[PDB]
Amino acid sequence: MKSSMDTGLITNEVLFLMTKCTELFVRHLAGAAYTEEFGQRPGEALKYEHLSQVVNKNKNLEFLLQIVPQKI
Amino acid sequence: PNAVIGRLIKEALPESASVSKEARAAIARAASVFAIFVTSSSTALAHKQNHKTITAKDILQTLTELDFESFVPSLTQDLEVYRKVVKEK
Repeated sequence: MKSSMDTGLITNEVLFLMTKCTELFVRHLAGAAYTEEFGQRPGEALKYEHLSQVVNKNKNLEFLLQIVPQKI
Repeated sequence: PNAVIGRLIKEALPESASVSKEARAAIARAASVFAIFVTSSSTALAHKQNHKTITAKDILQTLTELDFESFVPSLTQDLEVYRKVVKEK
């Protein structure tokens, strides 16, 4: 069974998609945190509070609750 | 992860905005959990259809399933272009 451990391998096509969407997520997260706090106001400083704020206020960001606590 | 994510965050926010050393740290950590979570999930979905490996469609389905469906459009075109360059050299 040591030739069947090499089962469920990750393909190149998958490494690709995984990397592409993690970048999309980073941009989504950064941008959502900012819009949600300053709307369309420019030149602002995104602090930690904003990120925990978007994690609090967003259901799809629910899984980040333990990794992005209320207080740093 | 520390370098390429800073460029991702600068690229997403207004060219005049800023992110504290603290916020960027969280974002990076989040990007990590995101990825583990999506793989974890895509892996799950792949077994619910009981097939051996994770397809690009399983990941595409897990994303729409995790409420990140706004992602799927771009990712499919990305996937289209990828499949093309591969079928050449």
